[PDB]
Amino acid sequence: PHRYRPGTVALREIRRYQKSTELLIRKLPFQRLVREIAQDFKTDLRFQSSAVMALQEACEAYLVGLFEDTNLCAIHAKRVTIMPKDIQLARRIRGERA
Amino acid sequence: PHRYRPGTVALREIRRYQKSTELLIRKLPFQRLVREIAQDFKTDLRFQSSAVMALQEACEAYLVGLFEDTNLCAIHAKRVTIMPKDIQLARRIRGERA
Amino acid sequence: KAKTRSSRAGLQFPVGRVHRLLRKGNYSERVGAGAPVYLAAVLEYLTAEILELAGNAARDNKKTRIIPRHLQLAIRNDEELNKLLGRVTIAQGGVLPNIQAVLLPKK
Amino acid sequence: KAKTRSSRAGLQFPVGRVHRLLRKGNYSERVGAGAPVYLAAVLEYLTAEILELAGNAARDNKKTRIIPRHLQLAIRNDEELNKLLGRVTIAQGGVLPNIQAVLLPKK
Amino acid sequence: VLRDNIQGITKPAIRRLARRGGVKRISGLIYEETRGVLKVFLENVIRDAVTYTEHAKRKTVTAMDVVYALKRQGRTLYGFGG
Amino acid sequence: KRHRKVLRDNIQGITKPAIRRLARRGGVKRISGLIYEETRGVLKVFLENVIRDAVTYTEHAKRKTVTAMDVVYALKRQGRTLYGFGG
Amino acid sequence: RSRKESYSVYVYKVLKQVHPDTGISSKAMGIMNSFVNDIFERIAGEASRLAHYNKRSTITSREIQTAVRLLLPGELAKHAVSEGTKAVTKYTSAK
Amino acid sequence: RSRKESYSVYVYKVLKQVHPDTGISSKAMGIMNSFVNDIFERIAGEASRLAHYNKRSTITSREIQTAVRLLLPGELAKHAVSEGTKAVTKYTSAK
Amino acid sequence: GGYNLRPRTYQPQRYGG
DNA sequence: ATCAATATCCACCTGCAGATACTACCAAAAGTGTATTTGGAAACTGCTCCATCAAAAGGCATGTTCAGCTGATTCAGCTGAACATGCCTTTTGATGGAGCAGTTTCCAAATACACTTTTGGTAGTATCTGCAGGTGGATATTGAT
DNA sequence: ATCAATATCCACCTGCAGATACTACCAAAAGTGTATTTGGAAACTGCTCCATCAAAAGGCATGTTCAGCTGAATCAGCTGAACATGCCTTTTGATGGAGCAGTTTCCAAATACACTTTTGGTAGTATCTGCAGGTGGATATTGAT
Ligand SMILES: [Mg+2]
Repeated sequence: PHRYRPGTVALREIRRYQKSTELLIRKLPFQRLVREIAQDFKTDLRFQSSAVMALQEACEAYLVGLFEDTNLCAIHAKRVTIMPKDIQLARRIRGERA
Repeated sequence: PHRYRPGTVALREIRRYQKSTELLIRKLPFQRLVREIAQDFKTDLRFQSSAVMALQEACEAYLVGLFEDTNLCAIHAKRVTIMPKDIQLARRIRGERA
Repeated sequence: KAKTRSSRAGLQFPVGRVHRLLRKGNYSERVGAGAPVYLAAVLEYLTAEILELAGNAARDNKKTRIIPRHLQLAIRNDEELNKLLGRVTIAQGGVLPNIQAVLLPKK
Repeated sequence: KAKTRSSRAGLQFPVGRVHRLLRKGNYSERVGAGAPVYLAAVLEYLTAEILELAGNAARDNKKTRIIPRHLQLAIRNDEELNKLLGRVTIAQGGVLPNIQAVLLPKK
Repeated sequence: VLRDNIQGITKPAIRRLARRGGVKRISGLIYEETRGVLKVFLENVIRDAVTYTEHAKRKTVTAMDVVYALKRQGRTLYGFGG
Repeated sequence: KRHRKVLRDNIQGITKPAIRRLARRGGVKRISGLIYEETRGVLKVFLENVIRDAVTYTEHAKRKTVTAMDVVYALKRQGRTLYGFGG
Repeated sequence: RSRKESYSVYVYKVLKQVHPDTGISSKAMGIMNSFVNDIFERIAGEASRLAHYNKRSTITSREIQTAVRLLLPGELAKHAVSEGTKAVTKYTSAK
Repeated sequence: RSRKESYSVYVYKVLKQVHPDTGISSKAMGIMNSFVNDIFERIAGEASRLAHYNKRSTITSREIQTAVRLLLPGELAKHAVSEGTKAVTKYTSAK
Repeated sequence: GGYNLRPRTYQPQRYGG
């Protein structure tokens, strides 16, 4: 009975997912979330397939960059765990609010 | 002889300067600095006095902005003293540097 | 019977001027009769929103003449004007009084 | 009797097209003879620079076909391309391997 | 077994995005926070896209609607046109 | 003629106290001794960038005088748009 | 003495409509001038592009209006769009 | 069934001069299209602004140059300007 | 190929490496 | 150390998705020949920017002193990482029609011109006035005790 | 919770700097009101490609066990704040010198424009093959002992 130690699989995922380029959210959940948010601006809306993917590409890129700046704010406070306050500080200095 | 404790004049100064709008850099040093840098790009250059003041206004607004962001960085680290690592983290998250 | 387009439209803001600046600024080949009228109105609406709020900063600080500081307090204290002008520096405007809580003394 | 303004200028990039895109773009009333030659050169140059380094990155993955991921590795590994494209997402480009030192295990 | 479309953006998915960002350890409050930020991103972009759609008197959001939107929100995307 | 006096080390004329006041407006209460050098570097880079572009506009105009408008276009390019000097 | 033209005269008219007893320093007028020129470019720019994006060659009150919806935030958009619709409709129905 | 222009033909020709035994995916060719169009817009835009600032009706080789100087970082700018004067040299020397 | 490419290309210095 | 569980790495294989190549058709670039527009070259302003200097507040440099902040150390408790299963959600692949876009048609709208009229800028002049900068004196804040 | 040092507040009281407001005034611009051009909304229709909807497939929700991370408490060293003291350098406000922006007038190049001739680049299509899987077996890494 053999069990990997906290944060060893983490590094692996890091190396894995920094090597790949596949989108990392499942398409349908996201397609649903787009049409929802979009319903609120104009009803009965249709979406080119390339429209939705352009959005997922942009959205995932954004979040991955935010996690990078978030991670630097965590590491700056002498932690290794990202917390809301790291996400919040990254958005504040980036000028996304406050 | 009666001392103010460390911090009390710092907060007095925060209140005073946050209330006012006068430039905080001496005019002439700043004008020299401008002349040096411009000279180093192109000799025989001259400046409308308003150009220098536009630069001074832009420089001070920038540096004051950077100190807000920098201070957020110190506090995120549970300090109240800004250090160079704070300015650098701020400029990285502003995307002024890699 | 010379009427300005300004006057035709019910605007202080100069519709002629705005028509011309859209001409000379090579934004498009041709410029609809509506465009300059709608732009001059928007420009005028926004300059009115700022002057209203700056006028109030002016009176609050016991003053009669709006100075840049009054424009800064107006813009920075309005969530919407502050976003429209978040990458704009107001010469001689200063900043909003704001000290981070943890920096104040005592327990 | 005809000879493309490109073949004259020494360029794979369409001086002709660039010239038309400059007209149908409302950049200016008129367009100097050289401006499209220049502009076309610059776009060719910058294409070569990326396609060069993308080539080099494709070659390191034991690959003959350049993919998005190759363009991304070339651009973010180059201080000047990476600045020029500072606010640009390459779809299907992923990121540069980078693990902050302090996240590395102790032994 | 019905749930919100946002919760569709699952803890494991959000964990993978973080990992691509080089994150080793993640607080449980991150997942709700991330969903918040994502919703605002999509809100801001889809709103501009749709505005382009309405302008062109169309009932279908095109890839160009999104690319033009991303541009003006300062997130220029490459490889979907423009 | 007279030729200009040599300009060197003029950065050092952004004194410790001028930087303390800027930080104070920034809401800063305490300041590491290393901050003043770091700040002078950040300011030199900022000025260089803006003056480089302002001077580019001067040269392309075929003038020998840097105008307030050259600086204002330089600041607009740089995403540091400035109100109160024209444009 | 080559006539350098501004938006001052109009900014003042509007000052006098909202705060009849209030003045404006020339610096503060300097700033309002920069502000008008700035929002002018931003709207004309978005309009230019919007037209281009739709293989049109005319900037109409229809392009300005979408420009305004893109550039201004919620409430300033709402009101801005009113005043402009009003001004247009009027100008049209005043001929 | 209408003509959808791109730069692909020209990207591919430069690819071959630079890496004659190297291909390029649809999705990568997309990204080089985006790229050219983007720098086209940035350079043409700054050139437009320059001409406007100096009250000029014309974007010449000079405006493109100055724009390139403002927009490209350090080395990229120098090499871009050389490649750019060269092509304008070759073309002024063609009967 | 027949292009005046850059002789040397430097990497950007990342904050935190 | 040893010992094994699991991850990782390289060589070879091979079906087809996704390239490269090929062709005819035509939109759009080039060629020629007048049709306009411009952007220096020369030649003068006045504006304003450099310079240099004298006198004096005003802020800068430096040294001393110790309050209290940073950061190293230790430690307990909680909070995220890991992991073993099946079920529920997504992914895949196969049809009906919304609606994009293709295109021509003609009119309401926008341009082009050259008149006439009025606005908004400025220079000049005076004419007024809000407020900056100063000065007491009454009042608040901070830190010792 | 008393007290004293010293910072701050506010109401007076000036002299302009800078605002406001005349001119008269004109020059450029905006407007007027036909003469000419054309861009875009209109309506029709075809044919993508987008929404839907039902079998194929792995990814995710789940709850448990605990490694090790976060943050709390403590403490000592020493960095940065305060401030006193001495005085250099900036601010201020003149004067004279001229460099250089900024105008305004000839144009000979330079680019637009209208029309024709040509062909480069696109869209079907029609082949070709790079490489993403997949397998097999060697070796490295990690964590238990
Ligand atoms: Mg020098």
